[PDB]
Amino acid sequence: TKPCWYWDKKDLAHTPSQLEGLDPATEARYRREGARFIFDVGTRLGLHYDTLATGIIYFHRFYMFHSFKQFPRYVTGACCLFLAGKVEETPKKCKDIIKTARSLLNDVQFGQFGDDPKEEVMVLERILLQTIKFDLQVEHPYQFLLKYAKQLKGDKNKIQKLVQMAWTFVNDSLCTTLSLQWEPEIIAVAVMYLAGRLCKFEIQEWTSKPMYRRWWEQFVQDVPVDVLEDICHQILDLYSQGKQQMPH
Amino acid sequence: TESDWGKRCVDKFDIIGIIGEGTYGQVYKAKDKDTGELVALKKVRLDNEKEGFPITAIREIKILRQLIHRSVVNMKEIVTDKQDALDFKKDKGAFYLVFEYMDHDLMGLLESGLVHFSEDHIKSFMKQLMEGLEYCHKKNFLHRDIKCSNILLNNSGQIKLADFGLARLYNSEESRPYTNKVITLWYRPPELLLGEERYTPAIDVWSCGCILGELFTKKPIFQANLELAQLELISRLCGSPCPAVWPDVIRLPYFNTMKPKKQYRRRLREEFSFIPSAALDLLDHMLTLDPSKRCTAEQTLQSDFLKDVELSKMAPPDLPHWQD
Amino acid sequence: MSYNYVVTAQKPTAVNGCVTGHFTSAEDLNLLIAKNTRLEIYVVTAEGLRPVKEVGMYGKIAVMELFRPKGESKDLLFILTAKYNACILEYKQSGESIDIITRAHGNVQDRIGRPSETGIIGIIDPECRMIGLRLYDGLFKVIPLDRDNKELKAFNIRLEELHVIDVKFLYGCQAPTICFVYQDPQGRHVKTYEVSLREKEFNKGPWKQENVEAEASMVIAVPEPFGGAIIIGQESITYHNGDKYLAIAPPIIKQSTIVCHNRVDPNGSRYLLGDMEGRLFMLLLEKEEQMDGTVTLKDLRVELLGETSIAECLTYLDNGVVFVGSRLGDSQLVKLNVDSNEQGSYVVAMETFTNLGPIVDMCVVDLERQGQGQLVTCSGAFKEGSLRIIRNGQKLHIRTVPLYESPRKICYQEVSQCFGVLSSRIEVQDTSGGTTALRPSASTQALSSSVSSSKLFSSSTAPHETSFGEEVEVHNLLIIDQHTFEVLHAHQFLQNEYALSLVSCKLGKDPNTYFIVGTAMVYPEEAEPKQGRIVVFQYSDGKLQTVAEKEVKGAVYSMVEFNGKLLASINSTVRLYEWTTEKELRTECNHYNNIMALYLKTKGDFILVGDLMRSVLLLAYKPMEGNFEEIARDFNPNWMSAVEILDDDNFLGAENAFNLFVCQKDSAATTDEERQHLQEVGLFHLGEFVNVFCHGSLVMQNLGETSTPTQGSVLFGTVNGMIGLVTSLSESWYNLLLDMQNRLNKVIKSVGKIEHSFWRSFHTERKTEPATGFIDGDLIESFLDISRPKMQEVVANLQYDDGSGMKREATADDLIKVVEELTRIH
Ligand SMILES: Cn1cc(-n2cnc3c(NCc4nc5ccccc5[nH]4)nc(N4CCOCC4)nc32)cn1
Repeated sequence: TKPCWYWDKKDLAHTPSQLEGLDPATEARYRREGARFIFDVGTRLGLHYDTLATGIIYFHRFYMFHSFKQFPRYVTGACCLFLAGKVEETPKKCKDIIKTARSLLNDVQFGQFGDDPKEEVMVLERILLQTIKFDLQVEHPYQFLLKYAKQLKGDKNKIQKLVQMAWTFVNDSLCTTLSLQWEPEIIAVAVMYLAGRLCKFEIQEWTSKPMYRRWWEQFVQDVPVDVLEDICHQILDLYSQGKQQMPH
Repeated sequence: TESDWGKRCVDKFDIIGIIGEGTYGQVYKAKDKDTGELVALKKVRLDNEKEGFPITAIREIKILRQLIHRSVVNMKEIVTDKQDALDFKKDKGAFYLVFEYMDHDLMGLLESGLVHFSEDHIKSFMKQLMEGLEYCHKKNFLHRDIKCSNILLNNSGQIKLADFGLARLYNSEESRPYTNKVITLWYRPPELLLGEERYTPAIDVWSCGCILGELFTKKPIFQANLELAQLELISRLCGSPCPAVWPDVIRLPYFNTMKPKKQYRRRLREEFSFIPSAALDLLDHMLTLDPSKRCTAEQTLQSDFLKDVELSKMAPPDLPHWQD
Repeated sequence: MSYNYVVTAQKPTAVNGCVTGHFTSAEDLNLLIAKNTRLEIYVVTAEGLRPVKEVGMYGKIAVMELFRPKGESKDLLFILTAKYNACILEYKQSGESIDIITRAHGNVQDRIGRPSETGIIGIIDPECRMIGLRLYDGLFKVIPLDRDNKELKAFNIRLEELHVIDVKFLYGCQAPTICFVYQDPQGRHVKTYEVSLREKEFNKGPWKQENVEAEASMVIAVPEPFGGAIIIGQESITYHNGDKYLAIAPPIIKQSTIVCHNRVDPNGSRYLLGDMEGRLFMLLLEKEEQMDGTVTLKDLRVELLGETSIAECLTYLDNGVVFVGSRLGDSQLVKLNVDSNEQGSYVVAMETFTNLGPIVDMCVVDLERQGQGQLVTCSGAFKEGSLRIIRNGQKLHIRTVPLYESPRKICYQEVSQCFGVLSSRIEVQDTSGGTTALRPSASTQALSSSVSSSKLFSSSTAPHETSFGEEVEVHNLLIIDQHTFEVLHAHQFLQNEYALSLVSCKLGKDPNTYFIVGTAMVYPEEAEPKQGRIVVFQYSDGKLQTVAEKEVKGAVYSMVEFNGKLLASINSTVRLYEWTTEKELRTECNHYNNIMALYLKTKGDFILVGDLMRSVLLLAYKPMEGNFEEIARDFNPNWMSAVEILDDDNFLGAENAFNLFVCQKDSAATTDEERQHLQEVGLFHLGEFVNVFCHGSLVMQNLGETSTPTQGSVLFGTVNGMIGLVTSLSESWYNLLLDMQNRLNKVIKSVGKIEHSFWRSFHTERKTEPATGFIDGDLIESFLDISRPKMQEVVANLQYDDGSGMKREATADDLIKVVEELTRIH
């Protein structure tokens, strides 16, 4: 009925982009830029966080079936954001997205949009819809971070620090292929787990089962620590690679 | 696979004819070359390209993929026109929405007048309808176009609602501005006549109540061409909008503007005395002026009229026969 | 948009009701006869009826009753139309000037109601205190007859008994009392209520409820000497009055259902009863007077008088004379004699009034090679079945061919100088295990005869049990000579085989002209038949030869010749057959998206399909491909009675709600879809039920006839015997005649003060629309009958358009000439 949108890390060695000679680092950088492009454009337009993420999720999924050498990222990102707006009922006119994209992009980058930017973007909506197999509904870690946090009871400030730090980790994971590896529910737990470690908080005490040291298992069933650690490692790598550090 | 959408071409379905006029586009009928199954297709025209793909179609393509119910039409898949090879820009082909075809339509069954509805038929029809609505309302979605044409019935007696194009999500914890007058006037609730704009799910309930009485009278209850003339007819039967029956009516934009001729009293039970007692109570609750006092879909399913109806017996109506 | 014109060539002839009383004067005895939309007023003489006045009303007459309230010298007339237009009428004569007064009027339709199964019932109190109306289930409507109620305002009383069969006001009651038979799950019961105008509700009635015959049909209010009521059923007649109860169940009435009643002796001693087989009975109330001085009902007796036409209404006039009002056959005056004739009958016919009866089918044929065209109609039912040959000559000349069996379809085969007619006769399961016919008829009195011997369905193994006395239909193809109208040959079809379609044509390269009949195997178990046959006959040298047969999996409802091929409608499919050199039918192509393909019509390679609920669908045969293509469908849902093609773009239809509509190709080829919408541009409420649409004209054509403004000619036949003609107009002529109608309606006084615009408004129970695209020719043709002052009033400020002179004023003499040309189209 509904398509499978999750892959194994090993599988990303075989994206179309990889097989056309693009190396793993370049596709990784190309994904961050497009996701951040989608993030920055829509934030300038005042868009809800779900709308940005939905565009980003479309974007990530798109380049699992296609190559970065045949589809310029920034056109795709704009197209993903354009559709995401209508799907998440935060619509924007294509001309306004182009306007904002031009403001943020230099001249070389905006050359991807070609002579008629609107037309090159509109032509991609057809491919995008077919690529996402018309699977418009998307769930995001944000709703689970809040659904799960509501069940924690304790120091109001320590939990809010946990939520904001985890929230930031969610925003940062949109630049990675985690959206393609793990369901959003696991991501929400992983970022809670990561923030708990960094703030030296023991989350089990806030739960209804304080003696249940694996606190997350009451939110997300069947998640080994193996998975949460793999996610945390991938999140902190972005910080160690960049100049930015953990928010704390 | 069954999950792969947008790739299959319309070639596979052979177009038989045009079944009727829809909410936003005409509907057709076809048979798959591979499977004899008869289906129903709506053409989505992306040729205007003012802003790409139609947003209303995006609404129908989102909601339906989530809603699963025996009494809700299923979208099977989405197909496309022939696409030029290595010519993505040149391609102007349109998409189509595959739907399950239904043997009969309530609009044509009733308009012809051949069909005859016993109480037990009306029970089976209403029970399925309200169960579907309860499903959709439980999922926090609003249809907004309850009409005879969108109501479809198989020969077996199974019913399903159809064109979800005008449907939009409803936000309970926080109200949002909407598109004011939506439902066909004959079945539009008083709140939309007065412009509530931030309409509640009860707009669909009122419509189905208008349908319920229509089944017994074999005639639409409220027939007019002017929104005020409709309000007059509604007032003559259900009582005129007034602060006692609708405490918050004064907050409605047109309460002062749009006024009935008189402050008519409610005669619903009197005028509908012929309707059975179990059903008349349902109508009085479904056709309640105040959206806050109007019954819910679940309450209609827990009524004497519908609670004890068994969906195992679907009571098909007296669809036409040869001496007929 | 489209423009068309409707004219009534022959008025409705079937008698829908009839009453007697003192309406024109307190002194004369009147007979008021109601035909659909027409009221005829007669005065009773010692020889027959003297006509005095006839009026038209803008509505179907549903209720017609005469009453005389205290203070009036003479009877007043109440009429209610089927669209719920009520009025009280008075006859007034000033010397030679006869006019009808509208004393009170109004529309009594309730905004909310469920129309009753047994139809509108109207009754009036013996003290003329109120009019009772049964319009909707569960409600009783009362119009009180006070002097001030000139608008006929009324109220409803809630009625617990939802399914009422019949009701009457009773005689001899302290308060207005109703007696009625009703049905609930426990059977049928009789019950009484009292009506209180003061309280506006029912009070407990004078006598109790009793279980009555399951098929109790009619209620008779017995007059003051006896009081109470009589209840007529299928097997028994019963008298009820408080403690008194009688029941007579004579075997003679069980044979045929009784449908009409009238009172012979004002005191209630004698009544007349009629049944669906045409028999006329006398019901006698045998009196017994006690020494108390009171008069009681001793017994009931039923005596058979003779045979009349199957009668919708009976009314005894005076002496021995009875008027028999017939809807299925010719109406009559008959005299009842005290002494029987040598055959045992007390009934002897005096006069016969022509009723075209139900016109099931009709065709136009120029028998005498005159260029005119005469109309041969399938008219009547059962014993009254007839073929009627109609020609123009100023009255219509009508010849009657008695068949005594029901006629179904008709078609002319010139090569054989004869007609083919499909017929059905009623036989009854008899003690031999076979059946016996109630009377001889056309299919049994044929010169030569044949019976189909097909074994196609003979494998059977499907059981159909037979009980003695049940009716069965026998269908036969009759070959009838065009000059003598003698039945030359009758072909009887297989047992339980119904004939539904008939054509006469040549096919393919076959030079022979054939009769082809489409049949369906009808078994009571089947909601829809699943077996049928198409049979090809040749009429040659006095004998009908079976040439070929094709089995089908359904009912052959309609057939039509298509460019050497046979186009047939079988259940949900439309099929085209080719006629091979081996003289057999072969399927070429099919179309399947119909609920029931009931009617078909062809022009060129185009085909119009009429469905039970999908209205009209426009097909085309595509010869390059060898198949059908859907061209366009009417998306407004309708129940079709007959369709016709007007021209390559306009299509005519007839609804079961007495409505006529015209669909056209959307004529805008912007998108394929727009043309596909057959848009209803014409809407009109005829008020009659159209069964057959047929191209042709009855007007003599000498080739000298001035070319009329109207173009085309479609004649139609109806259930009530009305015959009409539909023709097309130019945009200019429509506007002129339309603008004139609006002017005529302001001038002409309607009986009952019924608005003409309302009368012609499209009316289904669910929806009502203003008429469009149609000119009521009868309203236009009434211009010639309005007085001169009124004529000049109509033409004031009237301008022509699109003519030799763009704007041209009209005079009364100019319009008189235009209408006079329009009266020559029919
Ligand atoms: C999601 N979705 C599903 C559907 N859909 C599926 N089946 C139907 C359907 N069939 C009834 C029917 N029409 C016929 C025409 C000719 C012969 C037989 C016919 N039987 N009618 C209609 N309509 C469209 C508006 O006019 C009437 C109601 N809509 C349908 C639409 N949207």
